[PDB]
Amino acid sequence: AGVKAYELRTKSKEQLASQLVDLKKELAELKVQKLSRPSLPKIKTVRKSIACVLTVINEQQREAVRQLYKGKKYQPKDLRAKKTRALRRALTKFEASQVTEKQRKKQIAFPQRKYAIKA
Amino acid sequence: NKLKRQEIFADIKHEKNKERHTMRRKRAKEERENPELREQRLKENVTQTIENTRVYEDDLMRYFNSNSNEPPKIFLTTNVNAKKSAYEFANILIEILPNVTFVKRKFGYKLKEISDICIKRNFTDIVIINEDKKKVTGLTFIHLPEGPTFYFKLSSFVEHGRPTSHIPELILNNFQTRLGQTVGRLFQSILPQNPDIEGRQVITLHNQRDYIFFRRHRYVFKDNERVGLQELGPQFTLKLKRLQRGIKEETEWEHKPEMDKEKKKFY
Amino acid sequence: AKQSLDVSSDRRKARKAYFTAPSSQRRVLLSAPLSKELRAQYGIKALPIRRDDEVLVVRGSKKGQEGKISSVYRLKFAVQVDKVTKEKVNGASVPINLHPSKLVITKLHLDKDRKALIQRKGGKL
Amino acid sequence: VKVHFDQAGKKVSRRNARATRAAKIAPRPLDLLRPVVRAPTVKYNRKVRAGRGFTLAEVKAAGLTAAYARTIGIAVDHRRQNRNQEIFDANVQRLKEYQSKIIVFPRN
Amino acid sequence: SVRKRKMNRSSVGKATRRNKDKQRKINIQSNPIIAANWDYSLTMAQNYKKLGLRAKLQTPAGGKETEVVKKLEELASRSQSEREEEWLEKLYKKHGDDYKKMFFDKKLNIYQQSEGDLKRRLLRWKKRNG
RNA sequence: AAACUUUCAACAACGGAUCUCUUGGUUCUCGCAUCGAUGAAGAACGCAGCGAAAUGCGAUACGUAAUGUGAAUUGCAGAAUUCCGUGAAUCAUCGAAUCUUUGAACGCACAUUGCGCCCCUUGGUAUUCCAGGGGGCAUGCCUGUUUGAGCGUCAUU
RNA sequence: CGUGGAGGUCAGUGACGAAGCCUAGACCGUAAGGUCGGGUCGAACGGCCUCUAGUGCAGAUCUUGGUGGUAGUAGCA
RNA sequence: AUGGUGAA
RNA sequence: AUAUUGGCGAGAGACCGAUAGCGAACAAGUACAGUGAUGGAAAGAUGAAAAGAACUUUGAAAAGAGAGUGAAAAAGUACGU
RNA sequence: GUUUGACCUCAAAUCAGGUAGGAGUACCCGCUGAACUUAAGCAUAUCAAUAAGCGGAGGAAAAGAAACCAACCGGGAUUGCCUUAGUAACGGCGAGUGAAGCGGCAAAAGCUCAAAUUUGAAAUCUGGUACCUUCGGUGCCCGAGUUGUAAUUUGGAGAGGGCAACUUUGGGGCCGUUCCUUGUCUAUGUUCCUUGGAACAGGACGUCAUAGAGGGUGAGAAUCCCGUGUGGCGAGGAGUGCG
Repeated sequence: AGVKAYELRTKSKEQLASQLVDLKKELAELKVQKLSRPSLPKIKTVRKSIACVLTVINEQQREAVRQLYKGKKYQPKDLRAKKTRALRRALTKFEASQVTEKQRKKQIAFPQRKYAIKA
Repeated sequence: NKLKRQEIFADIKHEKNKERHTMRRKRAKEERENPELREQRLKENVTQTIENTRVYEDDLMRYFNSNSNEPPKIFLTTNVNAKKSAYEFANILIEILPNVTFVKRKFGYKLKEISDICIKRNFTDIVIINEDKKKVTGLTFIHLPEGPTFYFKLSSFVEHGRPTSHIPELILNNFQTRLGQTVGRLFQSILPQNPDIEGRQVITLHNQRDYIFFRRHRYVFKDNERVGLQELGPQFTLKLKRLQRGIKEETEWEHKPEMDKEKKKFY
Repeated sequence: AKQSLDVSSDRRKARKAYFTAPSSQRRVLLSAPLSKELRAQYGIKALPIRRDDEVLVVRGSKKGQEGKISSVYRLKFAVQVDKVTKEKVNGASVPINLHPSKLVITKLHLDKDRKALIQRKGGKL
Repeated sequence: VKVHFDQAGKKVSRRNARATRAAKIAPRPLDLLRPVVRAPTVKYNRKVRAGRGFTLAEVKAAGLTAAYARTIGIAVDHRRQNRNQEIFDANVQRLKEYQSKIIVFPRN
Repeated sequence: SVRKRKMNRSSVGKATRRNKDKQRKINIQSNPIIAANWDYSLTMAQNYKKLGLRAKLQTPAGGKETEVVKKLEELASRSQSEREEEWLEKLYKKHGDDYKKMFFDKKLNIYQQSEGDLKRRLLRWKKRNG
């Protein structure tokens, strides 16, 4: 009983919009019929079915936005990695590993050698 | 959460009694008009007691047990080094049993050596009372030839009747079980087969469980379908054990606490 | 003896871990041994228990009685074997809460992942 | 009122720290080759102790260069001076012996 | 505590980390010859004495060659640019081996390098070529 | 003598001591660094077939998707599941989602669930207007960008 | 002499009833207390050689909890 | 005394 | 290398064992009191399994009486001793 | 040219990209700062370079490569511990206050600017934009920047050249190891008897042990279940440590 996620992934924009209208109306029907019944099971399955359809729909918008912002500098804030605040500040891998030109020459000329001490 | 639990179930118990009996007051009112409706309740709804839910020859009569042919002589002895209460108990058996001789038992004469004497002196039964401490505890009836032998346990003795010299009438209750009617057989044999009707003395042997109660009473007949009876003689409770089959060599039943686990059966 | 520093021999930590275990961990904690016939066939000592498999009760008042598991009550750490039932005073039937360590499996319920579980543990179906 | 309950704990801490430094700096001897130095003040001048770093002079007399000395694990100090002759001799002998012992691996 | 009380109470769970065994048994990482010859049952200092190599170069506070030969085994085992080579061809064919004329030359030797610079580069050129 | 008062004993009451337990506390040690304008900590309003706190969650509301496990959940009622599989579960994991009203609180405001503005807009011919859907409009400061202003300075056959 | 816990020991005791609780019950110790019988109970506990301490109560207009006499009294406007 | 809350 | 009564996650104790131990082992910073800043408790244990006493009967209800489950109700949601 | 054009300055915008506030606060860094109390009343000594308040940080912070300590056959960044030591020293010499160098150890690591010209070529960087193998690279355009951005130098010196028939040499993937997270497999009685409701107890008879830690199971279970012990098979990540 209820919808399946993988089945809804193949569907179009209009088909999922149509499915959403069907499920929203069907749920509104059962809330009217709720007073007639002491027990009603389908009200739970439909609520979760609306939730599942909405998740697939919202996924399709977000993947479409990511496709139109394909590898360009400064894409929107709602698509960037959350991580934390401090890690969104603080120098990147490249920026931290960025060394002055003199130290790069001193690294080449005299690197930290590997040795053992006995025989 | 005791403080939550305490209020919730006290109220639920309070709620249930109201509902239980309001149902019953309506039951009472419908029963006033129609007597027939009450009748059907009693059929379906059963009290379901333990008794209701219990989990389910002529040559013998003479050969193992004493019949109405002789006076049976009963060799009443006591366990070695017994005190006042045992002889006090022997004085209660001196009245009730037919032809008792009390034998002061003086150390030795193991058991078979006793049997040799009571063959020569020609007794029928041996009865021995024992004491662990100051209270009486066990009673052992043996039949002298062949040896069907019954052991018993006493847990009750309390002492306003004061009886006559007239010989009491027997009565037994609930011996459906074959092991029950072999004990019923013992008390049919060991007690007198005289009943003199006048003197009005009755000895019972009621057995509704595995516990047997014996009492004495005085019965007065009024012609209005009823009889009165006063308490007389010793209060008593017995428990069957062993059925040693030989003089003391063999067993047939021997109580274990492996029973009581069933809550039923009743032998 | 404890050698690892990761594992704890504390009573307080261990009892809490058991009583506040999730349903998935309680599946493994409710394991039953197999009978000597199945141990000879499958080459495995013990498995977690499920519904549609048969069982024989070894220890308790219901000693030697057998049947088929109705429902694994994981919350109460219990199984409820059908036809191993205590009759109430009102004529109704209430199942006895048995524990799967006391049980012994006689006839398994082989599914696909169950077959894979046997094959993982060194089995030969 | 502080109590050092962690005397046993921090020794195990320090030992495991040396164990990690051994694991990461695999063939090398954890610490740098320190000099031999005469202690200051009339009270302690008889004592000869481990100094901080060598000198450019002691390093130059040994047969290696200052920048290269640090890469082979010789602690080099630049503010220390070579006033004493016996200390200078002892340190030069210490380095030359050390240079005979070392086996500096190729960069290929 | 205030915050810890919630974390024990919640159905979120705790970020359980078992990382106490790894703090002792540390794997060696920087040398393969050592990676084969290192008894983890032994300590640091005991492993060094077993190998031969010194664990400490100072006199230690307190109290107390199968592998080293294999290290000596691994101890047993630049061109010039196209323009530079072609430029040196121009100099050699013009003068020969007159380095004084070669450095006083203006047209071919533009960057006014010394005799020692030009001859060194010609020696390297004469190795790869004639 | 009974009753009455007192003393003792027995059996009931009252009370929760003692004993035993313990998903709690306290202290010591070890390891790690991890909140917030991408809107936190906190407050409020709600959400389950049937719920007080707690716990979870936000009109996708004691959850949705994903991954693993492999067949429950269970206080009660009631649905389910093809159970040789895209799959039961108040399961575990958790990276994708939604994320009400607020709160550093951020359109203007005071304590107004008021007072608005612009962009995008599906519908009611919508050329008038009417309604719906959705995202923005706080302050300071930096790097820019841009339309300017300035007898502020100079050039000008 | 006694109490909570620790090391050691008694291959100690213990669902055939540990600990506790009573008892017009018995014995020992000058005593602190120890031991035993009977009754009630339901799961751990004790002697011995040592260790350790939040260790022994009649009082503090003691703290907490419980229960009396006052009293079916003053009282309910 | 420090810091805060209230106030005919 | 050093500090650390917070946080995150462990491992422990010759520690305390429900008037102790954190104020809080439980609908605890809750109930509640204070205009407010703030102050702030009490309260753990049925059994192995609810098998939580069906059913008859006494009463409008409140509780009883028969009867039963359980090893024990001499364990009853007023629940171990 | 009574136009126009350079700059400098002040503006602007619901433009583009950012960022700061608040919570927590044991530790740390600053700022501010009482009183009860001690010597006899209290101005210092004394509570106290405290508590409260204020501001600011981090996994530590702070400190730190000498304008240092010393008086020696000199030491040699800083931090901490032991000791120096209750010493020197100060204190109506009294309540008392209270170091430091040396020595032993823990841990060890050093360097970057400003300074005289790249002047035979601003060699530098931001941003926008187009692609690419995207914690970034490249082309192109724009701006900053000569009121100085790069390379070279920091006293240990250093630079300019010349001589050595001097010596050395980058960077990117791939599969492993390693580190983090996570999954999975790995021994042996439910053998008899007694007692009890129940066996996990007593007794008899055996096995396993690199597993007789612990917890569960109807009472004290190595051998019933989960684990524990020794190993093995993986999955997903990190990564410059090296193979």
